[PDB]
Amino acid sequence: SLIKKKNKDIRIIPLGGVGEIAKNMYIVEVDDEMFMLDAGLMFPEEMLGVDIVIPDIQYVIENKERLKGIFLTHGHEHAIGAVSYVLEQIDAPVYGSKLTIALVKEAMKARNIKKKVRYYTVNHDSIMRFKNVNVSFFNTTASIPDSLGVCIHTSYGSIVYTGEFKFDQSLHGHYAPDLKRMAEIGDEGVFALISDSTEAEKPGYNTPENIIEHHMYDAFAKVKGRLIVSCYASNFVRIQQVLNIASQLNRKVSFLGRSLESSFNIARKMGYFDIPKDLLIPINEVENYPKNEVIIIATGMQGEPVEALSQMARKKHKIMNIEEGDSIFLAITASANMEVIIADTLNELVRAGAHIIPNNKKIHASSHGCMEELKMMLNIMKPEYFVPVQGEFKMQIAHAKLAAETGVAPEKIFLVEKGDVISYNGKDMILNEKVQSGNILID
Repeated sequence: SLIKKKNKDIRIIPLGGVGEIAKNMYIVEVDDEMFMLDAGLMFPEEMLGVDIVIPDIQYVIENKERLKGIFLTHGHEHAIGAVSYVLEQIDAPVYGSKLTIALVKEAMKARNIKKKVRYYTVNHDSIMRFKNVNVSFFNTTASIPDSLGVCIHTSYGSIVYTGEFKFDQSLHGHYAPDLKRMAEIGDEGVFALISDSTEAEKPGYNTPENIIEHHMYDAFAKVKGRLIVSCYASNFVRIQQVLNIASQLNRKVSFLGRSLESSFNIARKMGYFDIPKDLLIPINEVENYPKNEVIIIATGMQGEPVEALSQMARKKHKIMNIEEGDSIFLAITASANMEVIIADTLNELVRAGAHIIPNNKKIHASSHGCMEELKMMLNIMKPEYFVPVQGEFKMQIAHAKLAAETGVAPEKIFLVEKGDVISYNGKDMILNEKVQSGNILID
Protein backbone atom coordinates (compact mmCIF):
# COMPACT_ATOMS: atom_id res chain seq x y z
CA SER A 1 0.00 0.00 0.00
CA LEU A 2 2.89 2.39 0.76
CA ILE A 3 4.69 1.88 -2.56
CA LYS A 4 3.05 3.09 -5.78
CA LYS A 5 4.25 1.52 -9.05
CA LYS A 6 6.18 4.08 -11.16
CA ASN A 7 7.56 3.96 -14.67
CA LYS A 8 11.27 3.90 -15.35
CA ASP A 9 12.16 3.47 -19.03
CA ILE A 10 10.44 4.80 -22.14
CA ARG A 11 11.18 4.03 -25.80
CA ILE A 12 9.67 5.70 -28.86
CA ILE A 13 10.42 4.00 -32.20
CA PRO A 14 9.04 5.02 -35.61
CA LEU A 15 8.59 2.04 -37.94
CA GLY A 16 6.86 4.05 -40.73
CA GLY A 17 5.60 7.59 -41.33
CA VAL A 18 8.91 9.44 -41.07
CA GLY A 19 10.72 10.14 -44.31
CA GLU A 20 7.26 9.87 -45.92
CA ILE A 21 3.70 10.94 -45.09
CA ALA A 22 2.24 7.42 -45.29
CA LYS A 23 2.50 3.99 -43.60
CA ASN A 24 2.35 5.54 -40.13
CA MET A 25 3.37 3.20 -37.30
CA TYR A 26 4.95 4.28 -34.01
CA ILE A 27 6.01 1.91 -31.23
CA VAL A 28 5.94 3.18 -27.65
CA GLU A 29 7.33 1.11 -24.81
CA VAL A 30 6.87 1.89 -21.12
CA ASP A 31 8.94 -0.57 -19.16
CA ASP A 32 7.82 -4.09 -20.20
CA GLU A 33 4.66 -2.97 -22.07
CA MET A 34 4.70 -2.12 -25.77
CA PHE A 35 2.02 -0.24 -27.75
CA MET A 36 1.67 0.16 -31.53
CA LEU A 37 0.22 3.56 -32.55
CA ASP A 38 -1.24 3.30 -36.07
CA ALA A 39 -0.45 0.69 -38.69
CA GLY A 40 -0.73 2.29 -42.12
CA LEU A 41 0.12 1.43 -45.69
CA MET A 42 1.77 3.44 -48.44
CA PHE A 43 0.96 3.13 -52.14
CA PRO A 44 3.94 2.32 -54.37
CA GLU A 45 6.48 5.08 -55.10
CA GLU A 46 9.78 3.29 -59.91
CA MET A 47 8.42 0.42 -57.78
CA LEU A 48 7.09 -1.93 -60.48
CA GLY A 49 4.80 -4.88 -59.67
CA VAL A 50 3.89 -3.69 -56.11
CA ASP A 51 0.30 -3.12 -54.92
CA ILE A 52 1.05 -1.67 -51.44
CA VAL A 53 3.96 -1.12 -49.05
CA ILE A 54 3.69 -1.78 -45.31
CA PRO A 55 6.18 -1.37 -42.46
CA ASP A 56 8.61 -4.12 -41.48
CA ILE A 57 7.48 -5.18 -38.00
CA GLN A 58 10.29 -7.66 -37.22
CA TYR A 59 11.22 -5.65 -34.11
CA VAL A 60 7.67 -6.05 -32.78
CA ILE A 61 7.64 -9.77 -33.69
CA GLU A 62 10.90 -10.29 -31.77
CA ASN A 63 9.25 -8.71 -28.70
CA LYS A 64 5.67 -9.72 -29.40
CA GLU A 65 4.92 -11.10 -25.92
CA ARG A 66 5.09 -7.49 -24.67
CA LEU A 67 2.68 -5.98 -27.25
CA LYS A 68 -0.43 -4.97 -25.34
CA GLY A 69 -2.41 -3.28 -28.11
CA ILE A 70 -2.65 -1.64 -31.55
CA PHE A 71 -4.25 1.81 -31.25
CA LEU A 72 -5.71 3.25 -34.41
CA THR A 73 -6.36 7.00 -34.65
CA HIS A 74 -8.52 7.18 -37.77
CA GLY A 75 -9.60 5.13 -40.77
CA HIS A 76 -7.23 6.56 -43.42
CA GLU A 77 -5.22 3.96 -45.41
CA HIS A 78 -2.07 5.71 -44.13
CA ALA A 79 -3.15 4.81 -40.54
CA ILE A 80 -4.92 1.42 -40.85
CA GLY A 81 -3.96 -0.18 -44.19
CA ALA A 82 -1.34 -2.52 -42.69
CA VAL A 83 -3.50 -3.77 -39.78
CA SER A 84 -4.63 -7.01 -41.43
CA TYR A 85 -1.01 -7.85 -42.26
CA VAL A 86 0.09 -7.15 -38.70
CA LEU A 87 -2.65 -9.37 -37.31
CA GLU A 88 -1.46 -12.27 -39.51
CA GLN A 89 1.87 -12.12 -37.57
CA ILE A 90 0.85 -11.15 -34.04
CA ASP A 91 -2.40 -11.56 -32.01
CA ALA A 92 -2.96 -8.27 -30.03
CA PRO A 93 -6.16 -6.30 -29.34
CA VAL A 94 -7.13 -3.54 -31.77
CA TYR A 95 -8.43 -0.34 -30.26
CA GLY A 96 -10.15 2.38 -32.29
CA SER A 97 -13.33 4.39 -32.72
CA LYS A 98 -16.57 2.75 -33.87
CA LEU A 99 -15.91 3.78 -37.50
CA THR A 100 -12.25 2.81 -37.50
CA ILE A 101 -13.09 -0.65 -36.13
CA ALA A 102 -15.83 -1.17 -38.72
CA LEU A 103 -13.34 -0.29 -41.47
CA VAL A 104 -10.68 -2.69 -40.17
CA LYS A 105 -13.28 -5.47 -40.10
CA GLU A 106 -14.17 -4.75 -43.76
CA ALA A 107 -10.45 -5.01 -44.65
CA MET A 108 -10.17 -8.38 -42.90
CA LYS A 109 -13.26 -9.63 -44.73
CA ALA A 110 -11.94 -8.35 -48.10
CA ARG A 111 -8.76 -10.40 -47.63
CA ASN A 112 -10.79 -13.38 -46.31
CA ILE A 113 -8.88 -13.50 -43.01
CA LYS A 114 -10.84 -15.68 -40.61
CA LYS A 115 -8.53 -15.43 -37.54
CA LYS A 116 -10.19 -14.36 -34.28
CA VAL A 117 -9.45 -10.65 -33.68
CA ARG A 118 -10.00 -8.88 -30.40
CA TYR A 119 -11.51 -5.51 -31.40
CA TYR A 120 -12.16 -2.98 -28.70
CA THR A 121 -14.18 0.09 -29.62
CA VAL A 122 -13.12 3.22 -27.71
CA ASN A 123 -14.36 6.77 -27.59
CA HIS A 124 -13.15 9.93 -25.88
CA ASP A 125 -14.50 8.70 -22.50
CA SER A 126 -12.60 5.39 -22.64
CA ILE A 127 -9.66 4.75 -20.33
CA MET A 128 -7.84 1.52 -21.14
CA ARG A 129 -5.91 0.23 -18.13
CA PHE A 130 -2.73 -1.81 -18.49
CA LYS A 131 -0.10 -2.91 -15.96
CA ASN A 132 2.24 0.10 -16.34
CA VAL A 133 0.05 2.82 -17.82
CA ASN A 134 -3.44 3.95 -18.66
CA VAL A 135 -4.39 5.09 -22.15
CA SER A 136 -7.04 7.71 -22.85
CA PHE A 137 -8.30 9.32 -26.05
CA PHE A 138 -9.56 12.68 -27.33
CA ASN A 139 -11.49 13.68 -30.47
CA THR A 140 -9.51 15.23 -33.32
CA THR A 141 -10.55 16.76 -36.65
CA ALA A 142 -9.48 14.57 -39.59
CA SER A 143 -10.70 14.11 -43.19
CA ILE A 144 -12.65 11.07 -41.83
CA PRO A 145 -14.95 11.36 -38.80
CA ASP A 146 -14.50 9.66 -35.44
CA SER A 147 -10.76 10.27 -35.21
CA LEU A 148 -8.97 10.04 -31.90
CA GLY A 149 -5.69 11.20 -30.49
CA VAL A 150 -4.03 8.82 -28.02
CA CYS A 151 -2.71 9.79 -24.59
CA ILE A 152 -0.50 7.29 -22.76
CA HIS A 153 -0.29 8.29 -19.10
CA THR A 154 3.09 7.66 -17.42
CA SER A 155 4.66 8.73 -14.15
CA TYR A 156 6.78 11.20 -16.16
CA GLY A 157 3.73 12.78 -17.78
CA SER A 158 1.71 11.83 -20.83
CA ILE A 159 2.89 10.66 -24.24
CA VAL A 160 0.45 12.21 -26.73
CA TYR A 161 0.09 11.03 -30.31
CA THR A 162 -2.10 13.29 -32.44
CA GLY A 163 -2.63 11.32 -35.64
CA GLU A 164 -3.97 13.57 -38.42
CA PHE A 165 -5.59 16.78 -37.23
CA LYS A 166 -6.45 20.31 -38.19
CA PHE A 167 -8.38 23.08 -36.38
CA ASP A 168 -11.33 24.09 -38.53
CA GLN A 169 -14.32 25.77 -36.90
CA SER A 170 -16.58 24.84 -39.87
CA LEU A 171 -16.31 21.07 -39.10
CA HIS A 172 -18.64 19.87 -36.34
CA GLY A 173 -20.49 16.71 -35.25
CA HIS A 174 -18.23 13.67 -35.56
CA TYR A 175 -15.40 15.94 -36.72
CA ALA A 176 -15.53 18.28 -33.67
CA PRO A 177 -12.20 18.41 -31.73
CA ASP A 178 -12.01 17.95 -27.94
CA LEU A 179 -10.45 21.33 -27.21
CA LYS A 180 -11.23 21.36 -23.48
CA ARG A 181 -9.92 17.81 -23.02
CA MET A 182 -6.76 18.75 -24.90
CA ALA A 183 -6.23 21.75 -22.63
CA GLU A 184 -6.67 19.47 -19.58
CA ILE A 185 -4.05 17.05 -20.98
CA GLY A 186 -1.62 19.92 -21.47
CA ASP A 187 -2.30 21.30 -17.98
CA GLU A 188 -1.77 17.90 -16.33
CA GLY A 189 1.65 17.60 -17.97
CA VAL A 190 2.80 16.25 -21.34
CA PHE A 191 6.13 14.46 -21.29
CA ALA A 192 6.28 13.92 -25.08
CA LEU A 193 4.18 15.10 -28.02
CA ILE A 194 4.27 13.09 -31.23
CA SER A 195 2.52 15.24 -33.86
CA ASP A 196 1.60 15.33 -37.61
CA SER A 197 4.04 17.19 -39.86
CA THR A 198 2.37 16.66 -43.25
CA GLU A 199 1.56 20.38 -43.77
CA ALA A 200 4.21 21.86 -41.43
CA GLU A 201 5.88 23.69 -44.36
CA LYS A 202 2.71 25.69 -45.17
CA PRO A 203 2.21 29.05 -43.39
CA GLY A 204 -1.05 30.08 -41.73
CA TYR A 205 -4.14 27.91 -41.19
CA ASN A 206 -5.41 25.31 -43.61
CA THR A 207 -8.39 26.60 -45.57
CA PRO A 208 -11.71 25.99 -43.69
CA GLU A 209 -13.93 23.38 -45.30
CA ASN A 210 -16.92 25.71 -45.70
CA ILE A 211 -14.78 27.94 -47.90
CA ILE A 212 -13.31 24.95 -49.80
CA GLU A 213 -16.88 23.69 -50.40
CA HIS A 214 -17.99 27.06 -51.77
CA HIS A 215 -14.98 27.12 -54.11
CA MET A 216 -15.72 23.55 -55.24
CA TYR A 217 -19.27 24.65 -56.01
CA ASP A 218 -18.00 27.53 -58.14
CA ALA A 219 -15.64 25.25 -60.05
CA PHE A 220 -18.14 22.43 -60.53
CA ALA A 221 -20.83 24.90 -61.71
CA LYS A 222 -18.57 25.69 -64.72
CA VAL A 223 -18.18 22.02 -65.79
CA LYS A 224 -19.96 21.52 -69.11
CA GLY A 225 -19.70 17.71 -69.35
CA ARG A 226 -19.00 14.84 -66.93
CA LEU A 227 -17.03 15.46 -63.74
CA ILE A 228 -14.67 12.84 -62.32
CA VAL A 229 -13.54 13.31 -58.73
CA SER A 230 -10.43 11.38 -57.69
CA CYS A 231 -9.75 11.10 -53.93
CA TYR A 232 -8.97 8.57 -51.20
CA ALA A 233 -11.95 6.45 -50.14
CA SER A 234 -11.35 7.74 -46.57
CA ASN A 235 -11.85 11.37 -47.62
CA PHE A 236 -15.34 11.67 -46.19
CA VAL A 237 -15.07 15.47 -46.05
CA ARG A 238 -14.59 15.70 -49.82
CA ILE A 239 -17.17 12.99 -50.53
CA GLN A 240 -19.79 14.88 -48.49
CA GLN A 241 -18.95 18.13 -50.25
CA VAL A 242 -19.37 16.43 -53.62
CA LEU A 243 -22.74 15.00 -52.59
CA ASN A 244 -23.95 18.42 -51.41
CA ILE A 245 -22.83 20.15 -54.58
CA ALA A 246 -24.22 17.44 -56.87
CA SER A 247 -27.68 17.92 -55.35
CA GLN A 248 -27.41 21.72 -55.92
CA LEU A 249 -26.33 21.25 -59.56
CA ASN A 250 -28.89 18.54 -60.39
CA ARG A 251 -26.15 15.95 -60.95
CA LYS A 252 -26.27 12.31 -59.94
CA VAL A 253 -23.32 10.73 -58.10
CA SER A 254 -21.83 7.31 -58.79
CA PHE A 255 -18.89 5.52 -57.17
CA LEU A 256 -16.11 3.75 -59.07
CA GLY A 257 -13.79 1.46 -56.97
CA ARG A 258 -14.12 -1.27 -54.28
CA SER A 259 -12.78 0.60 -51.21
CA LEU A 260 -15.06 3.58 -51.87
CA GLU A 261 -18.14 1.40 -52.33
CA SER A 262 -17.40 -0.50 -49.14
CA SER A 263 -16.33 2.39 -46.96
CA PHE A 264 -19.32 4.46 -48.03
CA ASN A 265 -21.83 1.65 -47.51
CA ILE A 266 -20.43 0.99 -44.03
CA ALA A 267 -20.42 4.61 -43.05
CA ARG A 268 -23.88 5.36 -44.54
CA LYS A 269 -25.39 2.48 -42.53
CA MET A 270 -23.74 3.91 -39.43
CA GLY A 271 -25.30 7.30 -40.20
CA TYR A 272 -22.14 9.34 -41.08
CA PHE A 273 -23.38 10.94 -44.32
CA ASP A 274 -26.19 13.35 -45.23
CA ILE A 275 -27.52 11.95 -48.52
CA PRO A 276 -30.45 13.37 -50.58
CA LYS A 277 -32.68 10.60 -51.92
CA ASP A 278 -32.27 9.51 -55.58
CA LEU A 279 -28.85 11.14 -55.66
CA LEU A 280 -26.77 7.99 -56.02
CA ILE A 281 -26.85 5.82 -59.13
CA PRO A 282 -25.05 2.58 -59.96
CA ILE A 283 -22.02 2.94 -62.19
CA ASN A 284 -23.70 0.92 -64.99
CA GLU A 285 -26.43 3.60 -65.24
CA VAL A 286 -24.08 6.61 -65.72
CA GLU A 287 -24.12 6.19 -69.55
CA ASN A 288 -27.92 6.66 -69.44
CA TYR A 289 -27.70 10.27 -68.24
CA PRO A 290 -26.62 13.42 -70.15
CA LYS A 291 -22.92 14.08 -69.48
CA ASN A 292 -23.65 17.25 -67.52
CA GLU A 293 -25.86 15.28 -65.07
CA VAL A 294 -23.14 13.01 -63.63
CA ILE A 295 -20.31 13.08 -61.14
CA ILE A 296 -18.19 9.96 -60.77
CA ILE A 297 -16.16 9.57 -57.57
CA ALA A 298 -13.30 7.23 -58.47
CA THR A 299 -10.64 5.53 -56.44
CA GLY A 300 -8.46 2.48 -57.03
CA MET A 301 -9.99 -0.92 -56.39
CA GLN A 302 -7.46 -0.65 -53.52
CA GLY A 303 -8.12 2.98 -52.48
CA GLU A 304 -5.26 4.59 -54.50
CA PRO A 305 -6.99 7.16 -56.71
CA VAL A 306 -4.21 8.37 -58.95
CA GLU A 307 -3.53 4.95 -60.48
CA ALA A 308 -7.20 4.52 -61.31
CA LEU A 309 -7.32 8.00 -62.80
CA SER A 310 -4.25 7.09 -64.93
CA GLN A 311 -6.00 3.95 -66.14
CA MET A 312 -9.08 6.00 -67.09
CA ALA A 313 -6.95 8.62 -68.85
CA ARG A 314 -5.21 5.94 -70.92
CA LYS A 315 -8.51 4.14 -71.68
CA LYS A 316 -7.31 1.07 -69.79
CA HIS A 317 -9.84 1.00 -66.98
CA LYS A 318 -12.03 -2.11 -66.91
CA ILE A 319 -15.27 -0.27 -66.09
CA MET A 320 -15.18 3.38 -67.23
CA ASN A 321 -12.69 5.54 -69.12
CA ILE A 322 -12.13 9.28 -69.67
CA GLU A 323 -13.63 10.86 -72.77
CA GLU A 324 -12.67 14.15 -74.44
CA GLY A 325 -14.38 17.02 -72.62
CA ASP A 326 -14.50 15.33 -69.19
CA SER A 327 -13.45 17.51 -66.25
CA ILE A 328 -11.27 16.20 -63.39
CA PHE A 329 -11.02 17.17 -59.76
CA LEU A 330 -8.07 15.47 -58.05
CA ALA A 331 -8.10 15.79 -54.25
CA ILE A 332 -4.91 14.35 -52.76
CA THR A 333 -2.14 15.37 -50.39
CA ALA A 334 1.19 15.91 -52.21
CA SER A 335 4.22 13.73 -51.32
CA ALA A 336 7.60 12.83 -52.77
CA ASN A 337 6.20 9.32 -53.17
CA MET A 338 3.28 10.46 -55.36
CA GLU A 339 4.75 13.35 -57.39
CA VAL A 340 5.91 11.49 -60.53
CA ILE A 341 2.69 9.50 -60.96
CA ILE A 342 0.66 12.67 -60.35
CA ALA A 343 2.62 14.61 -62.99
CA ASP A 344 2.41 11.80 -65.53
CA THR A 345 -1.31 11.32 -64.92
CA LEU A 346 -2.02 15.01 -65.38
CA ASN A 347 -0.18 14.82 -68.73
CA GLU A 348 -2.16 11.77 -69.74
CA LEU A 349 -5.45 13.55 -68.89
CA VAL A 350 -4.52 16.58 -71.00
CA ARG A 351 -3.60 14.25 -73.89
CA ALA A 352 -7.06 12.60 -73.54
CA GLY A 353 -8.71 16.02 -73.93
CA ALA A 354 -9.86 16.31 -70.30
CA HIS A 355 -10.02 19.57 -68.37
CA ILE A 356 -8.26 19.68 -65.00
CA ILE A 357 -9.78 21.78 -62.21
CA PRO A 358 -6.68 23.56 -60.78
CA ASN A 359 -4.79 22.78 -57.58
CA ASN A 360 -4.42 26.41 -56.41
CA LYS A 361 -5.31 28.92 -53.68
CA LYS A 362 -9.05 28.36 -54.28
CA ILE A 363 -9.00 24.60 -54.01
CA HIS A 364 -6.24 22.39 -52.66
CA ALA A 365 -5.68 19.60 -50.12
CA SER A 366 -6.92 21.11 -46.84
CA SER A 367 -6.57 18.36 -44.27
CA HIS A 368 -3.59 18.34 -41.83
CA GLY A 369 -2.72 21.41 -39.80
CA CYS A 370 -0.60 24.16 -41.32
CA MET A 371 1.96 26.06 -39.28
CA GLU A 372 -0.46 27.97 -37.09
CA GLU A 373 -2.55 24.87 -36.32
CA LEU A 374 0.58 22.90 -35.41
CA LYS A 375 1.63 25.78 -33.11
CA MET A 376 -1.83 25.74 -31.55
CA MET A 377 -1.44 22.03 -30.71
CA LEU A 378 2.06 22.73 -29.30
CA ASN A 379 0.74 25.64 -27.19
CA ILE A 380 -2.17 23.60 -25.81
CA MET A 381 -0.04 20.54 -25.03
CA LYS A 382 3.06 22.34 -23.70
CA PRO A 383 5.24 19.21 -24.11
CA GLU A 384 8.58 18.74 -22.45
CA TYR A 385 9.91 16.67 -25.42
CA PHE A 386 8.77 16.82 -29.02
CA VAL A 387 8.92 14.24 -31.81
CA PRO A 388 7.56 15.46 -35.18
CA VAL A 389 6.34 12.55 -37.28
CA GLN A 390 4.00 11.84 -40.20
CA GLY A 391 6.13 13.57 -42.76
CA GLU A 392 9.18 13.67 -44.95
CA PHE A 393 12.37 14.82 -43.25
CA LYS A 394 11.98 18.39 -44.51
CA MET A 395 8.43 18.43 -43.03
CA GLN A 396 9.77 17.09 -39.71
CA ILE A 397 12.37 19.90 -39.70
CA ALA A 398 9.73 22.53 -40.41
CA HIS A 399 7.64 21.16 -37.54
CA ALA A 400 10.64 21.12 -35.19
CA LYS A 401 11.19 24.83 -35.98
CA LEU A 402 7.56 25.53 -34.97
CA ALA A 403 8.09 23.67 -31.68
CA ALA A 404 11.15 25.78 -30.89
CA GLU A 405 9.13 28.92 -31.71
CA THR A 406 6.51 27.91 -29.12
CA GLY A 407 9.18 27.41 -26.47
CA VAL A 408 10.09 23.67 -26.52
CA ALA A 409 13.74 23.41 -25.52
CA PRO A 410 15.72 22.76 -28.82
CA GLU A 411 17.72 19.97 -27.16
CA LYS A 412 14.40 18.27 -26.33
CA ILE A 413 13.27 18.11 -29.96
CA PHE A 414 14.17 14.81 -31.71
CA LEU A 415 14.34 14.39 -35.48
CA VAL A 416 13.98 10.64 -36.14
CA GLU A 417 14.34 8.23 -39.04
CA LYS A 418 12.68 4.84 -39.35
CA GLY A 419 14.13 2.38 -36.84
CA ASP A 420 15.60 5.04 -34.55
CA VAL A 421 15.08 4.47 -30.83
CA ILE A 422 14.43 7.48 -28.65
CA SER A 423 14.83 6.39 -25.04
CA TYR A 424 14.38 7.93 -21.63
CA ASN A 425 15.54 6.62 -18.24
CA GLY A 426 14.24 9.36 -15.91
CA LYS A 427 17.46 11.38 -16.36
CA ASP A 428 18.27 11.84 -20.08
CA MET A 429 16.43 11.39 -23.38
CA ILE A 430 18.81 9.84 -25.90
CA LEU A 431 18.87 8.54 -29.50
CA ASN A 432 21.58 5.87 -29.26
CA GLU A 433 20.08 2.69 -30.77
CA LYS A 434 18.46 1.49 -33.99
CA VAL A 435 16.16 -1.45 -34.58
CA GLN A 436 15.26 -3.20 -37.84
CA SER A 437 12.94 -1.16 -40.06
CA GLY A 438 12.07 -0.94 -43.71
CA ASN A 439 9.50 -1.59 -46.42
CA ILE A 440 7.59 -4.82 -47.03
CA LEU A 441 6.37 -4.87 -50.65
CA ILE A 442 2.97 -6.59 -51.09
CA ASP A 443 1.95 -7.94 -54.53
